[PDB]
Amino acid sequence: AIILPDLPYAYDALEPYIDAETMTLHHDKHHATYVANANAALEKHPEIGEDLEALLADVEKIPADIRQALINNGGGHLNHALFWELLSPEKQEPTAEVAAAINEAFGSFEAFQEVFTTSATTRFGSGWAWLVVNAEGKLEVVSTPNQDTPISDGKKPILALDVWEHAYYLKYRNVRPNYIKAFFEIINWNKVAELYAEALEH
Amino acid sequence: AIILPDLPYAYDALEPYIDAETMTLHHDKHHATYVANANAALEKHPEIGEDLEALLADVEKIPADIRQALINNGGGHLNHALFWELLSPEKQEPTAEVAAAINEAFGSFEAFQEVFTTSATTRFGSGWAWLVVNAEGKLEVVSTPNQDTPISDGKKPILALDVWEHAYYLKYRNVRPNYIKAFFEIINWNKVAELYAEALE
Ligand SMILES: [Fe+3]
Ligand SMILES: [Fe+3]
Repeated sequence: AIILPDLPYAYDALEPYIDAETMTLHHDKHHATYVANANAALEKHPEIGEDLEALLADVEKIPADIRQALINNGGGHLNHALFWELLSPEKQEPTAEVAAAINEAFGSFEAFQEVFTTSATTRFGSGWAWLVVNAEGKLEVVSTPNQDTPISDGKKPILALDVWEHAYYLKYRNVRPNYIKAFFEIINWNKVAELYAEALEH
Repeated sequence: AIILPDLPYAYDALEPYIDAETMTLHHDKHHATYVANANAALEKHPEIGEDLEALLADVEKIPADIRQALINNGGGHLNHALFWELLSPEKQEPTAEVAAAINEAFGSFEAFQEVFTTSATTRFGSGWAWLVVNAEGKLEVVSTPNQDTPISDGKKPILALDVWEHAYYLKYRNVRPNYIKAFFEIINWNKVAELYAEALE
């Protein structure tokens, strides 16, 4: 069964940039729901196993009677599990490997930050902004709706920002640009590096 | 230009069911932004006029360059303008013909409320739950994503509930069902009636 992972840090470890109340609800209610619902789907189809990264890579291969349920809830699990690991109680900067990759794709960190900020800001309705490795090993910024993940498009996420209103409304209310700015103070660049390196390996 | 309508009641008129801070943000920030973005789009195309209901009923006739922006922001304005009118600061009950139509269509009001509540809770992500009069003059519950409106599908709304998290999160947090229950205390049934009568015309 899919298990709800604990946060890597205290509920208040990302203050003042994300409030503890939001960390609490976000993890203990939202993410827990996704996990429950993902487990309900998977239990109908024990034959498919519980490797959600692999299952979500080709959604058409998921059995039709649980396909949207698994996309939405298995995707909600994957995305939030990743999100928590990508947040750091301590300030960081991109490691050399990642900074070089960013410059290769976007020219400069400032350009990347503009592009990713824009992606996060213009996502209409619920969704996520991502930095991903494509099948050629090169970086892209993309956003997705609801709990859709770029894994389903053959991409490997290295950075993820939740832009559902639940992720920011208690502190930031309508002002999602302030939330997006705040995120850049709490990125776990070392975790981005790990995911980047893993994406190149095979 | 599209004008932001004032609320029909004070910001705190729906308390304790909807908090004032939400009403204020929702109207003054969210709906205002939809209006501003809708005007920015229409200003590129003055020759199309500003009849958003007509424009959104057949979106394939809004120019392509502003089509999505007008769906999202034109639709955000129409949906929110309707929603403020559908809320009542004192307790109302269904009018007779609307009650009867609901019992014919749904069995009982309690079943209708269940159906509507299911639609509202299962709308995944952002969107709206609706009671509409379809092309046959028949009642249907449906949900839509984002700011999509059933008028784009030839359906006439008589009840609408915003289930974007901005509409409920400050008070209800994750518990969208408690917000939906609260809505049922604050429906303007008189408005529902007007809308229903117009749909059947
Ligand atoms: Fe979330
Ligand atoms: Fe709204």
